Amino acid sequence: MLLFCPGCGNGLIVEEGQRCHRFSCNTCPYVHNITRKVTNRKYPKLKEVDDVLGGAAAWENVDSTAESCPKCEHPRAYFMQLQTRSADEPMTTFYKCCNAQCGHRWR
Amino acid sequence: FSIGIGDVTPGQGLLKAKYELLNAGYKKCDEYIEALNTGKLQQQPGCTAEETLEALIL
Ligand SMILES: [Zn+2]
Ligand SMILES: [Zn+2]
Repeated sequence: MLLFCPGCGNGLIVEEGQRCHRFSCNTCPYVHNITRKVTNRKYPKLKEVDDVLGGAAAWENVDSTAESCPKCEHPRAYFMQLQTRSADEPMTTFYKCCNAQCGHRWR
Repeated sequence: FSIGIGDVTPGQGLLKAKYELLNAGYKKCDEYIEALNTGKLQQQPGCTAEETLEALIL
């Protein structure tokens, strides 16, 4: 991330000093000792999973005492939650039922 | 051998069926628009959702 000097407002660079790594200006004496953990997360966009889950994928989210699907009232359905974009998104819930003489897609 | 305006004029059996077809097609198009904008639209494979809407409307 860009961080700028309170004095002159040039762009800081990271360098190493005699006790710590420092943010330092190139044109004025201002330096800032990195005393503790500092971070910057990108969170990029992941791949689309819409066609990845269709067609009997290797799902695993099913559990004992899981709810039956609301239409068929049988537990013959898988359900999963995934982030569709980056992992700061709250996970969405979705489910699909596949039974004899019964094909449907639900949300 | 001649052609006139009586030869391209539509009868009654067309003017009923055209009205029924336009009403049915515009209802199904409106339901697809509503299924995209404010709900779930079943995305066709290999494309975005708007291209699915374009394909269904065409
Ligand atoms: Zn500076
Ligand atoms: Zn089923």
